[PDB]
Amino acid sequence: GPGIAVSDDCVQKFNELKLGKKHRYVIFKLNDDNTEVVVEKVGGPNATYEDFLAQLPENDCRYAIFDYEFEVDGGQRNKIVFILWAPDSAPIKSKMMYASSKDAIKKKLDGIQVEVQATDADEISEDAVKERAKK
Ligand code: NI
Ligand code: NI
Repeated sequence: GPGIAVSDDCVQKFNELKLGKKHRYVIFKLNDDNTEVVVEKVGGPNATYEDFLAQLPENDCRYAIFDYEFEVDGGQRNKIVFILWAPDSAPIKSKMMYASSKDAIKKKLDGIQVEVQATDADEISEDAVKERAKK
């Protein structure tokens, strides 16, 4: 089938994060008709990882970009982390729709450095993402 559309807002907000460090994170979702990827929520420049986690639905999928900052250790390194949040409680149709569209949204974001697929509270936890991003 045709590739899903990706709103220009997705790229616009991603570049604000990647370039301006204006937003700590961006959460994207498939619109109601599953015809376009759109921005749902953005975090402030200083939002925390726990702030981000509190935005994730327990029973639906999301895409997200998190500008992950590691602990200071000879300077402060960061990693642009792309996350597919696919909780097991999500309906199978949702899980399959977000799987099908993942490439499309990734292809539109210039500068992803790390990719995480998380399905439960442990795989989305900061410790798990940190280790995957350190890596
Ligand atoms: Ni196709
Ligand atoms: Ni903004």
